[PDB]
Amino acid sequence: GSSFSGKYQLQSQENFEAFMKAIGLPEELIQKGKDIKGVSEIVQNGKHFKFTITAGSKVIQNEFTVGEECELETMTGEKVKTVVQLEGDNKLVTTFKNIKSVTELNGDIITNTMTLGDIVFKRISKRIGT
Ligand SMILES: CCCCCCCCCCCCCCCC(=O)O
Ligand SMILES: CCCCCCCCCCCCCCCC(=O)O
Ligand SMILES: [Ba+2]
Ligand SMILES: [Ba+2]
Repeated sequence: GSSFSGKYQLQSQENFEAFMKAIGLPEELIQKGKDIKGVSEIVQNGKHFKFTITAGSKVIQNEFTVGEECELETMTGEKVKTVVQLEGDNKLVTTFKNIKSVTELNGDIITNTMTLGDIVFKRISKRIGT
């Protein structure tokens, strides 16, 4: 079971700077990161997921089992204990630090929406071969 598996790169994003400011990302990383089209690699095996996000020289590796407590390293470096759930084959939902994160795969397009209060941080990525 590998619905999400693959490599994807950022096409566009909305509200990057506002959101990164709100969550405590150092401004010098905010200034670098803003026009970076980061790459996400996802390995799904049934309920078990591994995902690696690359944005410049920064590389974050995460894993979780759906339905189970996991520890997710966020943008700042903060590690948060949470549960990631599937809502259908093609949608990953979690909440941490009052942020709602929804990751939806539609064919070759992944849409990631993080909302914290009124701020809706949306990222659209596209599959980039194997
Ligand atoms: C130290 C390396 C130099 C550049 C680092 C800039 C910091 C990266 C900022 C890009 C944020 C993209 C990650 C968003 C993760 C997600 O929404 O799921
Ligand atoms: C810094 C990442 C925070 C954790 C995000 C919740 C984990 C569940 C979803 C994992 C998919 C990661 C999103 C990859 C798509 C993207 O880079 O925009
Ligand atoms: Ba599918
Ligand atoms: Ba939670």
